Amino acid sequence: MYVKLISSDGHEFIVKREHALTSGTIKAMLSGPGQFAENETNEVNFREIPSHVLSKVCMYFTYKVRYTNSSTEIPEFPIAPEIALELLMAANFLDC
Amino acid sequence: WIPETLYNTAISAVVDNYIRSRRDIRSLPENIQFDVYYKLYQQGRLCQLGSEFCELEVFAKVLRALDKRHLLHHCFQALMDHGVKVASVLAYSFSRRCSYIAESDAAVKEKAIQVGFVLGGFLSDAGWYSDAEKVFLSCLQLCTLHDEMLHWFRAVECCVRLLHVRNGNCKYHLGEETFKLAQTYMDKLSKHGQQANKAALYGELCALLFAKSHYDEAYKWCIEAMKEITAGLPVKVVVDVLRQASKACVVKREFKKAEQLIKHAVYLARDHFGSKHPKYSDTLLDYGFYLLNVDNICQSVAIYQAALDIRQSVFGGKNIHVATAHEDLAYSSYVHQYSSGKFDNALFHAERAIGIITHILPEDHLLLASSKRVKALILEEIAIDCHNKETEQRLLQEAHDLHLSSLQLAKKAFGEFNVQTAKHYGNLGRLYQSMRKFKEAEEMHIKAIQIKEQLLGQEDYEVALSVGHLASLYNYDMNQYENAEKLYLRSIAIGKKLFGEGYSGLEYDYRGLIKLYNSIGNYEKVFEYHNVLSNWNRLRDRQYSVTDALEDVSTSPQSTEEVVQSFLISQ
Amino acid sequence: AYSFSRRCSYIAESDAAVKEKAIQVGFVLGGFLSDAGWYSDAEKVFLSCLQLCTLHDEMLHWFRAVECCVRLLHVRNGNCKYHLGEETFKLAQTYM
Amino acid sequence: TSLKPRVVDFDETWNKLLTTIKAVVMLEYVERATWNDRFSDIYALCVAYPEPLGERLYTETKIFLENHVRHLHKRVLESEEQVLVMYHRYWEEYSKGADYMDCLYRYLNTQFIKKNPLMEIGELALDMWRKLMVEPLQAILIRMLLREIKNDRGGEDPNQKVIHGVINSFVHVEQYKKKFPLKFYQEIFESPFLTETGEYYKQEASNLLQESNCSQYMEKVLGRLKDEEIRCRKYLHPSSYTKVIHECQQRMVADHLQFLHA
Amino acid sequence: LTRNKGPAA
Amino acid sequence: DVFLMIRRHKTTIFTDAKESSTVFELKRIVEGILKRPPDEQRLYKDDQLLDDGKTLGECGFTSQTARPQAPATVGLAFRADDTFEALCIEPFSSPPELPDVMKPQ
Repeated sequence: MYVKLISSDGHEFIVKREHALTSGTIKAMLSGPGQFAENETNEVNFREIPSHVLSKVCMYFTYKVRYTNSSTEIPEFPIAPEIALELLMAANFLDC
Repeated sequence: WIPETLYNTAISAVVDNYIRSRRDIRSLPENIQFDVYYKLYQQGRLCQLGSEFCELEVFAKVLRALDKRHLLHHCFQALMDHGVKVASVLAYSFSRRCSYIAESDAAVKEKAIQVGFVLGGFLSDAGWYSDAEKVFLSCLQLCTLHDEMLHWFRAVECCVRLLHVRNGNCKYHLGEETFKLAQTYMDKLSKHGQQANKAALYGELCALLFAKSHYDEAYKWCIEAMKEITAGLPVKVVVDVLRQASKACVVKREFKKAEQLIKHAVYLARDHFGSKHPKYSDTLLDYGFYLLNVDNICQSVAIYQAALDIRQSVFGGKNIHVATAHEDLAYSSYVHQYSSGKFDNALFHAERAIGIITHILPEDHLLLASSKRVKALILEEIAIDCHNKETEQRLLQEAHDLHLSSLQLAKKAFGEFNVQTAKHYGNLGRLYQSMRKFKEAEEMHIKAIQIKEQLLGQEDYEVALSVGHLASLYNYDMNQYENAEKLYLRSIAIGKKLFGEGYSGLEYDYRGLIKLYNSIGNYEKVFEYHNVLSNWNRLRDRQYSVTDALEDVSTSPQSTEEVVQSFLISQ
Repeated sequence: AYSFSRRCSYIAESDAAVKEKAIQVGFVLGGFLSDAGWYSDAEKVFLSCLQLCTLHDEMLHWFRAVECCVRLLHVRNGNCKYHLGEETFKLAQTYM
Repeated sequence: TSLKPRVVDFDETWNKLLTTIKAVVMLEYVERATWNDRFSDIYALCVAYPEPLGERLYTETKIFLENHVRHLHKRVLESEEQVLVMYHRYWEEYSKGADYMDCLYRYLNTQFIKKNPLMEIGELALDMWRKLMVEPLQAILIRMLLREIKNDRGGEDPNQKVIHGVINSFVHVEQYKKKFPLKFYQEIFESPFLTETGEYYKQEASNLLQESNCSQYMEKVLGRLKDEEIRCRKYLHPSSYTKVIHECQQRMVADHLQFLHA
Repeated sequence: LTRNKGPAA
Repeated sequence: DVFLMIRRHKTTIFTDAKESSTVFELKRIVEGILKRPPDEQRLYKDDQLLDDGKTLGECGFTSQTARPQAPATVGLAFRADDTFEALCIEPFSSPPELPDVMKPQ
């Protein structure tokens, strides 16, 4: 129920599996030979995405999962001006 | 509410610091750059978007997004309404890079042509034919230098498009030499042991000769185009050839043969392109043309309005394609509501077309003349249906100015002995009949009848309309009954031969004939024509039960090979 | 208005000095947009200034909040939003 | 590095990709780290500078799939009289490989194939199986498939999964044919099968009346129809539940309609 | 309605 | 409902918990993830240790500063031979510092 989203710098963002399957690309990575990791958590390697971008991606995962189908007003995801360019390419690549 | 996508959130956050990332957006993947620029358009930042779409470095990476191309056709339109001359700037930039690249190897020049082909195709799709012609001229200049087979193939592929952009801009005199040059390259390519599919070129020549009112030559070249349709042709080319051949068959009085052609063209357009595509809109527009010329006007408005709604949603506002849809729907609503007098909607569409065309096209353009003539026709019937004589003398004077402008444009371009100037003379005759200038109306109608009989046989739709106009002038106003009798009889003969007994103008012809025989003393003929008119009205009421024209095509009616072969074996 | 409303949220959690600088910028911009007549586009700026004014309990932040509610009452009278104006006045009376 | 459009050489990247693509289509063990790196390789190819190598990668994947399915076609024709079992064994592996390669080519599907006559890589592999394995085996495979289901009607007990796996392989190919998913299946196998099961219940129907009387005729009708119902649950597609159970009535009950009136 | 309609666009 | 990031060196745990939940429940979560008993873990918030009996809201984790879109960092250490190392939360990679457009040349 937990997946270890290893970044390019070696950071290991252990996020819940339901959270990470928000993105289509991580769902595809965890389908097929990528789900053969028997050691509890499925380690997903992200040799292109840096730690400061993958951290914000994981925060988006736990934000969208929590704020899904909620009748209350939903705040926008806070994306820093200096990180928006790098997060944009990671949002396309991850299909999240 | 559902959370906003991280893609859309990051797009919103990369637009906001736009100056801090203006040079970095151009290094994004080609499907993110267009999304960022579409967010610039959506946010209203048209001024920041114009400075980016005016660069061929940036616009080339935008033209390669084909799913979200209908979005771009809106954005690129908004800038051209914003005042940013994006089309002319892009054409000038492409011409400059072609001038700088002409002294280089053929491998790099071919890539500049392929960038040129997509850009020119976009500018001709968007309706900027005056600016797409510069791009295609640059591509032709690039292809002219090297004489290998690939360069000749690219040159004929750019001359089948240069002919299209010189037809939407009404430059048929240049279109003839463009087709001559394309034929020269085709002959040279055939002399080198290779054959090029000459379907698109012949279809464009059919469109040129039909627009030039050469319906015999247009029919011959559309037959020659349909002979060249194969299975490997692109759907765009097959649709264009089917559409132009349908128009040629309609204007050559082949309504039974044009029906299958245009229905299959509409089916192909709705199948491949979809229900909200500009090519589907073009097919709908010419389907409405076919339906309007087969006395099916009651649903023709339902087809132009469908065609206009597709064009007005994809091409935004002040576009020539929206203007063409307006001036076509204005004429259909003029005809569909001719017996009702509710030309407020028809006039609204007619003045909207001129409002678009005068903004984007010069005052000396043929495509403005057709819009002016439709509004002039609508102003005629509004003037004769109002009550104030000041309005009756102002609207008719405006119609006179519009018809004189249209006549001088058509005479400058087409000439004096053509069909468009002949029907302009017929419209002048109608207007002068409305203006109580009966002698000059008779002269104009005689000129129109002479020109149309010289060219369009003797039992054609257009000469029937002109004969009916002259005969109504003689009968109702000039009181030359013995002259109007033969013209009513000829009009009835033509209307019954072509459209059967359901023709809409048969009502006006029968009413004029009834008054004609009533004012001369043939009263038993007057009674028999009353019962003939009653039978006609009953038949038209029976014929009113026709389903909508967008359901006649159904799903998968035929295929391309069957329809083409049927047309070919049907002479 | 959208740029200011998005940019204020990223520093609403920052120190009080940058919050006061953003409040001054928002006052200037909202005053300009109210003078020009873009009341619907000045309501966003004044609302964002209000969220900047309602995170710290202090005298000057109460002053800024009541000024925000006075100016936000003006952009809701000019936009003919009278069913929000009474609520804004009640909130202003609460802060006063 | 970074997720930026960078100039890449398609040759070595495609070779590295092709190693794992072969390792996953025919279901070998490929390392999870390597599998996750192949997604980065796909992305780098799809957004490569200055031109996106999406069309080149798509054409090379199509060429590889054509070559692989042709290799499997020759290898399944080589095993004479074992065509059906070998075809099913390779079809299971190829279906799993096509699904996993659809997972691997998710960026090509979403950003190139849908953007630009083109089929998704997962549904291109099934199309190559249809028109390069099933279509060449349109005769040999259907002969063994129809002659063997008739054999077990007499009392034979063949392998269950090979018969159902091959029959279901006609529908599994047509996942992407959302317009008519059952069009191919009802023509490749069912319309030959309905005729074959009609013959088996017409040739034997006369033999059934030859040695049986009227009183026991009614009871033995339900005995044979139950067996066809069991085979319908077992061998046939779920969408063919009603067609075969209704065709046998027109070939056996209607054949002896006057006899059943009594 | 003494006349017919107009020829073409 | 409070959202945290347990930041044992390079690892980062994006778990969710309630304010009424105790610190020992959070240690049980880390046990369920890192397979380490709660006695082996020592949680640190802003270089301040968290008592086991204290609730999450007691230690300063409210639903206003640890929202899902910006969770609150919670340090953690593992016992090494009957000892406890200090918190070693390694920083994330520094983003490319976009220059100010109004900085003079």
